[PDB]
Amino acid sequence: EYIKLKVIGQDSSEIHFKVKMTTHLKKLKESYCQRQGVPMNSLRFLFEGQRIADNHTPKELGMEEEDVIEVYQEQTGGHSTVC
Amino acid sequence: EFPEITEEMEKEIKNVFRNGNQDEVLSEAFRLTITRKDIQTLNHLNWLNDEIINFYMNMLMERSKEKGLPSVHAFNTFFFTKLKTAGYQAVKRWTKKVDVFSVDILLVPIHLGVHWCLAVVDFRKKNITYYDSMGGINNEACRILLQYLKQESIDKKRKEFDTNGWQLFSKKSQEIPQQMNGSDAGMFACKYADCITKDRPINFTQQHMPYFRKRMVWEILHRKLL
Repeated sequence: EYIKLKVIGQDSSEIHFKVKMTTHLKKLKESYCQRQGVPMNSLRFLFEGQRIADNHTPKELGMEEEDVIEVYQEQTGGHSTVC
Repeated sequence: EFPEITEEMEKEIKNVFRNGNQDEVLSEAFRLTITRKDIQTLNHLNWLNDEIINFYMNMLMERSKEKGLPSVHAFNTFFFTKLKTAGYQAVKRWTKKVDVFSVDILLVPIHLGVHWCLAVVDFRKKNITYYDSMGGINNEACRILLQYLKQESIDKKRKEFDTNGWQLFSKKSQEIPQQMNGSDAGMFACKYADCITKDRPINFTQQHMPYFRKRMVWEILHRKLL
């Protein structure tokens, strides 16, 4: 209820959520990824840099009306090439 | 030292490398989670993912609290890419509630699409050091981090960062152990950082990597560095 958030993908696309201040963000994450057609484990939800756990709440993180949740994908690596 | 992997350590490691729920949480700390999927990237010569790296970096940070060790703040592995592609403005809020100028060492793990390197800011030595286990030079990363320090000082401390005495360099292929396979870049990054945060010379080679992978599985499971 208490706040509207923007979840912004690293491709610049937005999904708006209305969420309760004391509710765990797990359902938000699972909605986003479900909506995106991708598995959960491929994604990483940051709020101003801080990794958002399944038991994090908007209140805990100090989020305000119109705040932004950024989505990042997994990063893997092993060696560099020629270029 | 190179402490031994014990019998029960082996039993525990082989255990989490097994088949199972890929999303099953196996270790939890720093309000982060490490799943069976994540652990698998330490298996054989699999490519380490961001979860392993960030988690380990956080363990280094925990350790750094002890007497006789330099204090450490480790940025997460998305930081540098975001600073580079968008500017300071996109990352300034990532350090509300952290004062980067009050620790000795900043660890900056760097993801380059298919490869891992490490940048380190050492306020004691006054230099920004880049480390590539494949021997590449990246002075632009160092410059970017200097520019970051300038801006972070204005924004968080309302004064100009003193640039006097700072050196920006990349470790040469022959000054740091190099990798010899197409997979261990993440492992070098982590172990480079392990030594550095203990203030001890880098004392390993590619030869120790399968030992380090197996060991890391354990140290992550028990959230203790050996």
